[PDB]
Amino acid sequence: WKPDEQGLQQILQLLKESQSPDTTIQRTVQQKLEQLNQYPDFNNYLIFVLTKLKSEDEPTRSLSGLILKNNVKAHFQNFPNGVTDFIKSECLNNIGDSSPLIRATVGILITTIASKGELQNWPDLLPKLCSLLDSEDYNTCEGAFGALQKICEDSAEILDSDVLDRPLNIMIPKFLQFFKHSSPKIRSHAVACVNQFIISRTQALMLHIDSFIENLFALAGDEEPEVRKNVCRALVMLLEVRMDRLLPHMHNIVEYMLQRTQDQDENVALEACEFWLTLAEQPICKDVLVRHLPKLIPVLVNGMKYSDIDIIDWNLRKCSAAALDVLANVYRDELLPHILPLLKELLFHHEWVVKESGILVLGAIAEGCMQGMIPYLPELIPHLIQCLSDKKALVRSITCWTLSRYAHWVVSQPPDTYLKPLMTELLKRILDSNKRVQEAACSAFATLEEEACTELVPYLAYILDTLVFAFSKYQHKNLLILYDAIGTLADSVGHHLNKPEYIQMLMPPLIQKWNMLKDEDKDLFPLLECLSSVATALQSGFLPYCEPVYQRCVNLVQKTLAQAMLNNAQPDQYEAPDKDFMIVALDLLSGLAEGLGGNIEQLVARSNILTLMYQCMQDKMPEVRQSSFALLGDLTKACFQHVKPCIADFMPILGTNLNPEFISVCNNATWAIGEISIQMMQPYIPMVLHQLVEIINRPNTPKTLLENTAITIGRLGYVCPQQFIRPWCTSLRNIRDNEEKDSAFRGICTMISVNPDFIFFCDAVASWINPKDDLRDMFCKILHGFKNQRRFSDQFPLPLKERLAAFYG
Amino acid sequence: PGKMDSRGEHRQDRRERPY
Repeated sequence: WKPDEQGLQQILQLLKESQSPDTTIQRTVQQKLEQLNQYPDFNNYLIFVLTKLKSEDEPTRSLSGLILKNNVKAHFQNFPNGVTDFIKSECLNNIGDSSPLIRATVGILITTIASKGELQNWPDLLPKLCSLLDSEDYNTCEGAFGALQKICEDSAEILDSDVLDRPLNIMIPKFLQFFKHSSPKIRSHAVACVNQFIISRTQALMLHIDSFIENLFALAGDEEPEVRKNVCRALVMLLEVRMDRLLPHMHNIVEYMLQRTQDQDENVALEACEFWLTLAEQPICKDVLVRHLPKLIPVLVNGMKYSDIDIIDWNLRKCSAAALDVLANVYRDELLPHILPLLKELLFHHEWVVKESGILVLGAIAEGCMQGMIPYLPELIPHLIQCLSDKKALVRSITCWTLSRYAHWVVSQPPDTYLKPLMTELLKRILDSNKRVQEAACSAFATLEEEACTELVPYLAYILDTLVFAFSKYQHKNLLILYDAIGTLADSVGHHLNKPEYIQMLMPPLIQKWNMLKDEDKDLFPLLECLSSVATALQSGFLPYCEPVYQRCVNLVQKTLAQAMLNNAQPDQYEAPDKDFMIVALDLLSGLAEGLGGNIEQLVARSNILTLMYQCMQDKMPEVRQSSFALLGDLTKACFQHVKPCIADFMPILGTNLNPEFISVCNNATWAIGEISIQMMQPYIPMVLHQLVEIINRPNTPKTLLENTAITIGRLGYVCPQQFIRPWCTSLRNIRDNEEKDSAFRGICTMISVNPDFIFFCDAVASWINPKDDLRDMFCKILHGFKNQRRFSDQFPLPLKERLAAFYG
Repeated sequence: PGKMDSRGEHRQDRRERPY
């Protein structure tokens, strides 16, 4: 409305000065704009220069537009409506400016406005844009489509929200009118728009699906890459949610996608390749592939080679390899006749790129085809071992990974034939001069450590020699993997790590990196998780190290809780904290408490850990509760004297976290209640027992959750209970003989004495591999008691019948 | 019998993978 000459000359002057090649003039223009941007009339001038000053050249008009855009995304709340509306009007009025740079700038402006200040503060953006599609001038329709496309991209919840009153029941049938359109750009926009609303199963589209699918087929023949790409990705998404609709055309579709997977445009080929990934998740995959699988496997295998440019994330190679992995899991051994001739031509090829693809294939199919591959492994594994010292780094690294994919088989064979040389050469490769090899080797060794477990004990010194040595060699990316390897080693070899030499060489560099990291460095996550395992493993010895670690961890929990409260108080000024610092800190405290046990009392005596835990147990985030209940169980065992005052408060929460939807929260709560039981509690039993019985009869997690529930129910055995013995026995008969099993069986003996039942499982379960004498006498006293109280015992399998004469017949 | 922790899963997530 009111641009005056002095103002215009001054702002144009500032834009010219901002375009100076001189670096100092730029920095002071920066502070000058810094000040000016907070005055709305300045924004009025900026938009005026963008849209009205035809006189000025394009980079000036565009720079004005972009500065304005930055202001509209750090200061838009404080914009009054008169200026906002002047910008809005001028944008929609200039959306099709004949300069591409101006057009693009206006576009960023529109989309950034819609973004920062939500789509309803602009009630009429979409309607005008939509009507602007029908306009004559090409640039106008192109610009409007571009804007809509961006809006649909990031503002996708336009249908599920319904804030602007069904903002898609108009647009979608309008996009589908433009599939037919003469210009490739507009077709592309139309499809890219619609595509945003497929996986959501958006009503407006779903009730137009036939028109959609038909127009897509009509488009299949299009040679403009962006259209092919978008059709391809349309079909891929459609395949996930409306399978029914495309069954009748699947043969022709598979033919099309298989053609496009071989497309010369990398992007088309990649979008096509997604088809195999998502098709492999549908149960009709085999039936649909019967006519095409023989061609499909070699195309994927061939696409798994590194690209020419890659020889220097998601790409054709990775997609193809993932597709092969899933197909291997679908077809299992039926795939091997398709894949073995390719492997024979690839694994020994003289061109390293081809060999590399072969090793990749060999790894990819491992999970699905493991059984079928066993016959060939006595030849392939030694060969892979040789490849570990291939002179091409990318061969070494992929070999590392594939071997790790066959670690189980390697471990199950005699150690000297495969395991020993593999571990030796993996260790060598950990100290490779190539960083990709280094991390591949460390990761693969971690996987092997995990599978081998105790089988590593004899090589412990050489392993530690290498892992420690890696500290001085490794950069940042790779220290993370190194910590994971140390952690898994400690978990694998347990207490065997507790030797003075090992502690002295391992701990100092761990503390060294501990001292470098600040409480805000995410690189704490692997180190602390490593320390937790080391602490649990080093049981006796860590003592000289616990103090700073305990304090720092507790402190991290404290400051996390603080930041969370502060953010809950003022979200617009204080960042929500990353709760992983808290989860990891709890997890290390759990490990410390398990390792040191009772010897952590002195540290807990000086601590508010229980008061922090009280808030952790009530956290919204499941992993925080799971960690806090774990720490609760460990401290219950280690130093109950500090916990007892809190039990009356803690128990109703444990009672409210016996929800099997969260397996590990429910589990850790249950375990906690078992440990606390042993230290105690009649009034708390009713709030927990019914749920535990529900959990033990539930047809899910027939493993660790049920055993702990059983143990806990067993522990709650020292009460007047009133079945559940069927799954209890079923669950507990399969666990190793330890203290927990003892406690639970004492409970079942006391409980049977009070309400004797007519479903012997107990007897089958009673077959203890060497129970302590008092527990045995309890058993044979109850058994003998029943015998004093057959055709039924005829049904005992021989091992049972025989065992129950050695101890109690 | 005992607590469930996520350490191992977190390490597998961080582990090097070709795809």
